[PDB]
Amino acid sequence: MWELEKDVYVVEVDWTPDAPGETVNLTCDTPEEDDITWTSDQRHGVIGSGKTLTITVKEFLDAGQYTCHKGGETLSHSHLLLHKKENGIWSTEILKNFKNKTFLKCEAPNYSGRFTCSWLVQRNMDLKFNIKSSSSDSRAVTCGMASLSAEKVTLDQRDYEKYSVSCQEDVTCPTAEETLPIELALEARQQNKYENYSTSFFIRDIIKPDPPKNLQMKPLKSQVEVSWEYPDSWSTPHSYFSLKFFVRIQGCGAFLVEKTSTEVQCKGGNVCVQAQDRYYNSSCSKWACVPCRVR
Amino acid sequence: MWELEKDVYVVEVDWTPDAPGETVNLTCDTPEEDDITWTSDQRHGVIGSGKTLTITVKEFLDAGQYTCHKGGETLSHSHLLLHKKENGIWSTEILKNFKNKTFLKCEAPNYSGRFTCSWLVQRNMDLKFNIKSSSSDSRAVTCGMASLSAEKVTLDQRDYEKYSVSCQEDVTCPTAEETLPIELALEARQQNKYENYSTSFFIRDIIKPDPPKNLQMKPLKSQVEVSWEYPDSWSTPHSYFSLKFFVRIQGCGAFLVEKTSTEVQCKGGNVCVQAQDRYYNSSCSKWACVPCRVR
Ligand SMILES: *[C@@H]1O[C@H](CO)[C@@H](O[C@@H]2O[C@H](CO)[C@@H](O[C@@H]3O[C@H](CO[C@H]4O[C@H](CO)[C@@H](O)[C@H](O[C@H]5O[C@H](CO)[C@@H](O)[C@H](O)[C@@H]5O)[C@@H]4O)[C@@H](O)[C@H](O[C@H]4O[C@H](CO)[C@@H](O)[C@H](O)[C@@H]4O)[C@@H]3O)[C@H](O)[C@H]2NC(C)=O)[C@H](O)[C@H]1NC(C)=O
Ligand SMILES: *[C@@H]1O[C@H](CO)[C@@H](O[C@@H]2O[C@H](CO)[C@@H](O[C@@H]3O[C@H](CO[C@H]4O[C@H](CO)[C@@H](O)[C@H](O[C@H]5O[C@H](CO)[C@@H](O)[C@H](O)[C@@H]5O)[C@@H]4O)[C@@H](O)[C@H](O[C@H]4O[C@H](CO)[C@@H](O)[C@H](O)[C@@H]4O)[C@@H]3O)[C@H](O)[C@H]2NC(C)=O)[C@H](O)[C@H]1NC(C)=O
Ligand SMILES: [Cl-]
Ligand SMILES: [Cl-]
Repeated sequence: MWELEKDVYVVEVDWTPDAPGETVNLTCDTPEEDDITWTSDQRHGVIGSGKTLTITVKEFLDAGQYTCHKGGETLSHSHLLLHKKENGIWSTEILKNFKNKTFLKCEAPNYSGRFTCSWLVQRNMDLKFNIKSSSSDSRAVTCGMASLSAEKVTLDQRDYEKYSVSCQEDVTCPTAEETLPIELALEARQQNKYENYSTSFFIRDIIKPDPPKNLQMKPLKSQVEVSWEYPDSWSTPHSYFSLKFFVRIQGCGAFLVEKTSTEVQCKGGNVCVQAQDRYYNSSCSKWACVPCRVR
Repeated sequence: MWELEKDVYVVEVDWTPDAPGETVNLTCDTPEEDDITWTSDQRHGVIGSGKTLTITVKEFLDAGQYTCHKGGETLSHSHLLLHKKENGIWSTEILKNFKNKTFLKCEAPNYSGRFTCSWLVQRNMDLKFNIKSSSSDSRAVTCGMASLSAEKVTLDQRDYEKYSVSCQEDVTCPTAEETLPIELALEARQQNKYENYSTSFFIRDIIKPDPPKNLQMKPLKSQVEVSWEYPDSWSTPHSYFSLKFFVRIQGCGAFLVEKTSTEVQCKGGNVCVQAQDRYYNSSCSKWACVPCRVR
């Protein structure tokens, strides 16, 4: 057993059918040594005595908050969390991996050093999350607090609630090549179940620019000119942070164009265009569409 | 002759004792072709006629503003500047080089990409300055407007007025090694004299941190502890952007200490400390001093 925060301990337990639980000792933060009794918020009545309580922890009813008591007064408390281990493998039950069997998916709309990471939960109940830089050589990152998103991700015939966190690399270098990845670790808590997850990535690999903006269209000799602009969130200056665009007619039959304008032949329909980093093949934006109509 | 801005041209002239001036043609921005006369703000009365004025420019009285005139109305103007060339060498007369025979000295208190460049003038009269990135591969820089500083630099038995400009690298990388220098060009104008100057530097080489702050002192078994803190302007985090300090008793007999505190034996006097980048030998701060007295 090890301490996670003050008066909160993680007990690693093996859930193979009949495996012996862990014997843990809880000592009461008190000077007294006589008439000390213990209680648990998972059980009813005195379940132990003495200043040091020894118990066998194997199932979740053994976890929770253990409280001290002497002469009718409560003296101290301690909280136990279980980190499950089955078939020799840490449990991955709080989060549901994405389609590619990964648990944390992160995204950046530019090279600012800002990015958002997301994960899916199997049950949105009594959750506590904490994400931070795994190592601090390392690219230090500052992360906000996780938030529940209105967007439910559908997998199988599943609708999962999604949590996302936005972070910022403390000191950034948008231009130079990244030679060390950003390393993060997520701690997940559900009631008294403890899990943790990790990921490592380069910003250049998780790039996903916003869609082109102000997609206008003008008529010419039919032939039609479609033009757009770089999204406002994209890194500046555009001369260095240059993008490419795919234009089609209705990760990432649409043809490539490098300028912010291109000729085409629509005459009735919606014309859509996406963007991508010009010199690196990261992810492409969502489609920006506008009706194809002129006078 | 070449155009600097609209209706302002630079004429390169040789000032070797008796060298032939340059023949320049000034054409009047008018449809008319008859009864066109010319005047100069350096001379009195009509000094030319015709829609195209041909003149020999060798001295500064030949420069200035030439004005068109027809039937009593002024039609157009053109302004001439001279870029002096003597003994086969461009003139360096508006600015006075620093002690090391350079003209532009720049300084940065951190790796933010912000820095200030300064130069000295021989005569603070009718001056116009403009500084910009020489090439725009290149580290683009945005510069404010030059300003006269109260600090007069004394050289020889000289007291020179100093001009300084503050600029910012548009996109910075404080951590990675600089492999290309920042290249700037200063244009200097004094009345109708034109000159320009250039410099190239790495930020790491022009680093000059601010002095240590809150230099406190406490007594111990005599022996005295002096402690300080990193300046607020220094790059963060200090764990990466680490400094060293020299401590002495009263570019950069004072001994080195790496922590922000050190023991010493003063008992009466001022104790001074300076700072320097820990892993690179740039310039050292100005001394931060405080009286050495305790109770
Ligand atoms: C993701 O999840 C994994 C799995 O849960 C995490 O791995 C665990 O991390 C913790 C914290 O880093 C590790 O804890 C440490 O364990 C060492 C070694 O302990 C041993 O030797 C001691 C010798 O005296 C002995 O007393 C210890 O006994 C206790 O534990 C055993 C079971 O391990 C139990 O049977 C006994 O009854 C005791 O209860 C033990 O045998 C320990 O030395 C560490 O503690 C010192 O240092 C820390 C940090 O300075 C300090 O806080 C302590 O107070 C103490 O001073 C610490 O407890 C644990 O071993 C990891 N588990 C595994 C399997 O490796 C992982 O960290 C998570 N990652 C992220 C990013 O969240
Ligand atoms: C620092 O200071 C130095 C010295 O002053 C600067 O160097 C000068 O920079 C300017 C601007 O870049 C240079 O000007 C250019 O000159 C070329 C070549 O001109 C020649 O060939 C022409 C062929 O038709 C000919 O007509 C020209 O004739 C004129 O000039 C000669 C004297 O040179 C004169 O005798 C004639 O009577 C004419 O008046 C000339 O022989 C020219 O082609 C350039 O112009 C075109 O392109 C520019 C930019 O697109 C455009 O603005 C023009 O309208 C034109 O379309 C331009 O005029 C000059 O040559 C440099 N001097 C030297 C010695 O190299 C330097 O730039 C400064 N640096 C900084 C950072 O400030
Ligand atoms: Cl990822
Ligand atoms: Cl310099």
